[PDB]
Amino acid sequence: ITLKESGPTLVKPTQTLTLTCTFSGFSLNTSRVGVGWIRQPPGKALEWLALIYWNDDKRYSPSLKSRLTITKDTSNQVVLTMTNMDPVDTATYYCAHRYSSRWYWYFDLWGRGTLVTVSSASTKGPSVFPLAPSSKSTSGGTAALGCLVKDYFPEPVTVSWNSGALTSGVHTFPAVLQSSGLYSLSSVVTVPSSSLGTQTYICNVNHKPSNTKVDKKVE
Amino acid sequence: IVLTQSPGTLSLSPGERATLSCRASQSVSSSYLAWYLQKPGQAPRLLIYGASSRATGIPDRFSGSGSGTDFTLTINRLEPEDFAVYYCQQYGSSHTFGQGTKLEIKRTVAAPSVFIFPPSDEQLKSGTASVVCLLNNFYPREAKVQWKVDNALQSGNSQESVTEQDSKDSTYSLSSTLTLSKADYEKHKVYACEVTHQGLSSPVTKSFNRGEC
Amino acid sequence: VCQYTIQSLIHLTGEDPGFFNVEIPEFPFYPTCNVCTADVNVTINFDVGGKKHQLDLDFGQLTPHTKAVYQPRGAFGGSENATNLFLLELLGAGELALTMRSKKLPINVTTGEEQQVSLESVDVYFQDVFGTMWCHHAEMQNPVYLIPETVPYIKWDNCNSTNITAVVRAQGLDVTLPLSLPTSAQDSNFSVKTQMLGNEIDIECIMEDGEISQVLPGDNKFNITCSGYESHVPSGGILTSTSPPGTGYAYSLRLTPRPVSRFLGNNSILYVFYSGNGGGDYCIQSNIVFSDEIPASQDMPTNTTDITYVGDNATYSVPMVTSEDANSPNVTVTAFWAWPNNTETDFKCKWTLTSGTPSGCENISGAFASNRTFDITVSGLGTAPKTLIITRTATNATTTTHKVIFSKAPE
Ligand SMILES: *[C@@H]1O[C@H](CO)[C@@H](O[C@@H]2O[C@H](CO)[C@@H](O)[C@H](O)[C@H]2NC(C)=O)[C@H](O)[C@H]1NC(C)=O
Ligand SMILES: *[C@@H]1O[C@H](CO)[C@@H](O)[C@H](O)[C@H]1NC(C)=O
Repeated sequence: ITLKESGPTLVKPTQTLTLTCTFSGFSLNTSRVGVGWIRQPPGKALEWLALIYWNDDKRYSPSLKSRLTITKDTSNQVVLTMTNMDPVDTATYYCAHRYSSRWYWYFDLWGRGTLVTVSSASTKGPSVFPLAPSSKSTSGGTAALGCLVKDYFPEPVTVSWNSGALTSGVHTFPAVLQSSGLYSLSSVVTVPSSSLGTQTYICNVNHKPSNTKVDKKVE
Repeated sequence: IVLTQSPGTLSLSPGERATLSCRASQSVSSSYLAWYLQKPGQAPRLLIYGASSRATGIPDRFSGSGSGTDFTLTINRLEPEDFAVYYCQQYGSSHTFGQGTKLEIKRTVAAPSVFIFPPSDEQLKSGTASVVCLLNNFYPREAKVQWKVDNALQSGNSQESVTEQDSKDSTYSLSSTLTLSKADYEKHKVYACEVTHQGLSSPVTKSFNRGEC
Repeated sequence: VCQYTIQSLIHLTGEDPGFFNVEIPEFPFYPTCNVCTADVNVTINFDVGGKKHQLDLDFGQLTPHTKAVYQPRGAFGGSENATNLFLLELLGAGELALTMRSKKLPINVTTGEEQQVSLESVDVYFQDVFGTMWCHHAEMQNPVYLIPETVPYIKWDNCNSTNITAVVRAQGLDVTLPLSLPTSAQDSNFSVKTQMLGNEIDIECIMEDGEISQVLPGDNKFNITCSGYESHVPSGGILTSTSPPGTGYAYSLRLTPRPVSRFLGNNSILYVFYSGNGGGDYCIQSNIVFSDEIPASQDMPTNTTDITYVGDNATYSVPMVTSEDANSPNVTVTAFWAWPNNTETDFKCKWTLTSGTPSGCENISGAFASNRTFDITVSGLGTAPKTLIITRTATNATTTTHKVIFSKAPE
């Protein structure tokens, strides 16, 4: 069983938000199953949003019933809707699965979730730059190298090293907001000092909301 | 319609036992509560029902308890795999979650592996320069970085970021970023990163000279 | 409206076996009063897809001394033969219970709304013998959606059939069965499970506290849970070790689950799955039979007392209730002589805070005092002992009833 989220990861203030959950491994036209959405504003607690059942009844968070609707589209799709947005709504949004029909109940399965940014801003993409494994970066018979990613508004940024071949020793730092209003970060990894340029080290940076995707080498 | 958990970011040595309380204002029908686990970079995993019933694949190594105004969770034989964020969720009424508890390995103290990366040539073509100082792997979160230029101490502009503790290795990592204009970058030669840490006898400082390769 | 109201919280556990079941202990049932003609409405609130809808039920007169289970006299908003979807059964010690079938639709709703019917709360209105309107409110802290379906009967025909018939009485089953095991004189990770089947109903029960890996010689008690609406009195089970062919080693087992109702039918069957070193692997079944016994304890538990003084000027300092609200928003006290004769006359002895002694009911009198204890005064006592029945209640109190024998003076 699996679930996937889908929707616009940036919405303007007071605009409307629309998120779609696509799933496989169960049918909702058949009985006993229920689907719902939960969100977590980064750092803050989880907040339940909405829930829908096989019998098509829908129950929402009491304080947010004023702004929410959740619907059913295909044999394997559920659509959430949210209105009158405020930037405090900025949060990671999940859709989950339940196997019971006991009204209020736990959640059995979870989608990996998708982030929603809420702020009036342009969908600026990143500008990648390397961080050289220079002589000064030598220590303990090893060296480190990394790629700077800077000046992108919409938060979702993904990074991989050597086209996904390299996993161990990699660190992908959380992004920070610069005074310019654009986020920036850097991802790094370590290598044996013998491996200086024996293999071309590549950081593959993908920024889907801007469609910008960059591959970068460094000395 | 409310939940309240134990302190945040509990740090324990592996092999010990966990103790998480999930107190509540109104007594749920005690048969109805669940515990959850999430690790940043992933999505929440299900753990328990009714504070005792264990989900699929979970071993005996976990045990909750309690009823009504108090529910409790424990983890036995703590493993580095386990150290992540934990929540408690109530059903039997309107869905509500606790505000969360976090877990940290109390790794045997290790020192920060200091590095420093100068601003790269392509970055300079923009008219700005970002100098990056790195603390690669270490346990103690209480690390401080001070940025000195020609032995002159900067302020404010230096930004800092911290990776979440590695589950396998218990290794932290930090990034300290100093951003200034290309013009301000040319005004000085010696760029240094001063590190103060519990795992360091006295503060370290690693530096480079502008242009020297 | 209601003169005394009691809140309660309904506790589902597991899947719905096919009926809702509610226990109401607080209502009064006087001792020695065989003319106790109580009258009852029942109201249920259903939330169907977010639309608040109701279902009132009438149960009319009660004759606790003569009849136990009552079908509704009528209903409002029900489906075909709706009254035949409910039952109210007495249980003894002033307790009663309510049952509703949940695999069939109680009320009428348009096509599409059937799947969405759910229960929010229930009210039980209870006119007393003395006319006082008692009330009960039960809230489904977590509602449940009803699922109409004509579920089949399932027979585990390959199961060993012992002949000790399971007698269901007062909704509380209690049966003890023998066991023949392949030794296992000590722990063999024993686990047990039980299932009861008949007339669309399926009650499945499980062990609490894990499974048996800690046997002791002699008796072995263990807790159990049944898929349903667990009673405030717990279910349970106890194993006994052995006695003083083919290495058969004897054991005996006792059980008592009591969210069990007559909707199973007189034909239903019980199934018991147990196991040694193997959800249960070794099976035993037994036919279910429902007793037509009238509960012989409906008389409310009595603080039995004996009193004696001179002449006919006898008194009794009647204490407060158990767990009284001391400020006592509203209070009621009523009494009558044992084994009364006439409903209209013998049941006029009531008092409250504001209302002094009203018409009717001679031979008795009393009032409250700065002591706050009710010093009662009686007269006209005969030449031989007589017994008096007394009941007291205050808001958010638990009802208290006293049995007072006014024994005449000795020689
Ligand atoms: C149970 O409900 C019924 C119906 O609502 C009530 O019976 C009515 O009582 C009045 C007197 O108060 C009679 O005049 C009516 O004729 C009765 N209705 C019918 C249809 O006959 C009854 O009082 C209720 N009992 C309680 C204890 O609430
Ligand atoms: C139970 O009774 C049946 C007949 O009704 C009989 O065949 C069977 O042997 C009996 N079993 C036991 C264990 O007494």
